[PDB]
Amino acid sequence: EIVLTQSPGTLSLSPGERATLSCRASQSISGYYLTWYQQKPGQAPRLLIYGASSRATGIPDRFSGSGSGTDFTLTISRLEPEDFAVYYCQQYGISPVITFGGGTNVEIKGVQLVESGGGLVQPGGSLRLSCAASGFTFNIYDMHWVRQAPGKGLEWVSGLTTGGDTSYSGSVRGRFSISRENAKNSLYLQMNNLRAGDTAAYFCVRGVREVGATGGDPFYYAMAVWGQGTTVTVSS
Amino acid sequence: MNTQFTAVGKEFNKLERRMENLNKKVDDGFIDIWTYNAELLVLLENERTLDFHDSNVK
Amino acid sequence: VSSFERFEIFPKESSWPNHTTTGVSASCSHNGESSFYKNLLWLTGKNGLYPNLSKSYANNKEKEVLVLWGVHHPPNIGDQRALYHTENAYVSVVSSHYSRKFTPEIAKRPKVRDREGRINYYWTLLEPGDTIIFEANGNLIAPRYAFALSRGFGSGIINSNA
Amino acid sequence: NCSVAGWILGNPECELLISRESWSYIVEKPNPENGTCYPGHFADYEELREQLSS
Ligand SMILES: *[C@@H]1O[C@H](CO)[C@@H](O[C@@H]2O[C@H](CO)[C@@H](O[C@@H]3O[C@H](CO)[C@@H](O)[C@H](O)[C@@H]3O)[C@H](O)[C@H]2NC(C)=O)[C@H](O)[C@H]1NC(C)=O
Ligand SMILES: *[C@@H]1O[C@H](CO)[C@@H](O[C@@H]2O[C@H](CO)[C@@H](O[C@@H]3O[C@H](CO)[C@@H](O)[C@H](O)[C@@H]3O)[C@H](O)[C@H]2NC(C)=O)[C@H](O)[C@H]1NC(C)=O
Ligand SMILES: *[C@@H]1O[C@H](CO)[C@@H](O[C@@H]2O[C@H](CO)[C@@H](O)[C@H](O)[C@H]2NC(C)=O)[C@H](O)[C@H]1NC(C)=O
Ligand SMILES: *[C@@H]1O[C@H](CO)[C@@H](O)[C@H](O)[C@H]1NC(C)=O
Ligand SMILES: *[C@@H]1O[C@H](CO)[C@@H](O)[C@H](O)[C@H]1NC(C)=O
Repeated sequence: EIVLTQSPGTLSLSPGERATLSCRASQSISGYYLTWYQQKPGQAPRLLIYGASSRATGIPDRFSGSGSGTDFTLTISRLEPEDFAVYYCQQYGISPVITFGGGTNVEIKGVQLVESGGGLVQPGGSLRLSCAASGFTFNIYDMHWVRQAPGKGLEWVSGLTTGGDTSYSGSVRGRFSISRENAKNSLYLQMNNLRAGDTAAYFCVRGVREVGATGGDPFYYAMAVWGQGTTVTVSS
Repeated sequence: MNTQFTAVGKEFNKLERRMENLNKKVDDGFIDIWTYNAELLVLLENERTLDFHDSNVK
Repeated sequence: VSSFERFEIFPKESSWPNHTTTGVSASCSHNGESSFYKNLLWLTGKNGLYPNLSKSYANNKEKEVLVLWGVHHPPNIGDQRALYHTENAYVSVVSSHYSRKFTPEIAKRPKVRDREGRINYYWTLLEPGDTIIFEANGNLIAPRYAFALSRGFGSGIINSNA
Repeated sequence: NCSVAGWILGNPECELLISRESWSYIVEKPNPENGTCYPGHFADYEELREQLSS
């Protein structure tokens, strides 16, 4: 899937101000295809906007976007110091590959998952992570493992639909391997042949309602919810 | 007899009860008729066999 | 059966580019991993982009044909608007002899195998020479594979635990 | 040559024959030539034939 380009990766602005942010790609890419996040450093990400117009749950009205085709855009009606944060641009490839913008810092001038096993290995080594679920049906949703270097653009390591169509990146594939358990309400990621590119903080992510189930859950083609992530490192 | 390459059974929902009680009546009718005729035939034929033997010795 | 087999009337590949095909559900599973019936397909839009359809087929094989399809009844509307983007349902499955239309709404129902939703299943025979058409504004289950056959005579059915 | 469709409806190549007020039995061939000149489904062909048995 396509390379994106955010605009700008950081900005510095005053209270009582709008903020226009443009995430645009190589190709023209159809518009209920992106979603938009924030994150405070130390906090996990939070969901804001989807499909270039429409708005998530538990919300004000101020963040609002537009654009189509090659150039998608999220704009902001008012700026506040509680928004001091990095905002992201995450899109579902038709090649079933999430792709990521490189984060956009707003500087303001004057239910759950749980991860398991983050830490150190030797480079060229081998280690596993797990995640585990709480208070939902891990049956339904298409899951994603994700990475992030500190104060860097994200990268999408892997994800899998609940019927087995895997998707990795061509670089990361083969060195990682996943496996899912719905009767367990838990997930696994066995990993080998690990170098400094893997020195980063990872996240387990619940995505997409596949087609059909009972619930008061609708779906988007956004994420459902994140986890808190954990650090992983090679060293010697 | 001629025994066809036969398939007996059927089944129905509960909005077909005309056809259910029919097909029951149908089949039970046939079953009873073969039953009755054949049973009488065994009785009669065995009697006529006894009389055939009795005749031959006489 | 005198002859019976399975073929690919409409390959999943290249039949439906303009509708996302790959969605499945989780009660329909395989070794505790989700799935959906082999012979059929879901269709939904291309990122919330439903165009409406008219497609067709008639026999070239010269044997008789057996065809299956489905009619979607969500348990809630947010699916209906999200997937197909019309509250209106209108499908028209058409042949020479048989033809029928379908215009459902949402009917809430109780949980059954952790499902309130429903898809009512519908089928027909199709002979050599004759055409089938499907027309729709969504809420469909389509054929991936269809059943080629000849007739058979005289064999049948058993229920048995033996 | 006619079908029952061509008979009942008034197909001009089928002789209407209104004088035929009642009769003994119906005569067809198996493969009736003249079905409907403008085609169309004809539901309950069975039922109409059975009612017009006699
Ligand atoms: C094929 O048939 C088998 C046997 O009927 C199905 O498996 C059984 O499905 C029932 C559905 O009620 C399962 O009970 C349920 O279990 C879940 C927890 O997994 C719970 O949430 C429900 O309340 C209910 O208790 C039952 O455990 C399950 N048994 C086994 C051995 O699998 C199976 O689902 C059918 N598969 C298909 C594809 O039709
Ligand atoms: C009553 O039945 C007769 C016999 O079936 C019908 O006549 C035949 O109709 C066929 C229809 O396919 C004719 O073949 C066609 O001929 C035209 C050229 O005229 C051509 O364009 C088609 O591609 C096809 O080849 C056939 O020639 C014709 N034969 C005769 C002797 O008329 C007739 O139409 C029926 N009439 C009614 C009122 O139902
Ligand atoms: C019934 O169908 C036959 C078709 O076999 C018709 O036969 C035709 O008869 C005319 C003379 O009346 C000839 O010119 C044609 O060449 C014949 N065609 C064939 C194929 O034999 C017959 O006329 C029809 N009869 C009625 C009453 O419709
Ligand atoms: C999809 O829509 C486009 C409209 O530009 C058309 O060119 C294409 O053939 C369509 N494909 C299918 C499978 O309907
Ligand atoms: C889809 O249905 C609407 C309903 O009127 C119609 O206007 C439109 O032309 C239809 N499109 C196709 C491709 O059939």
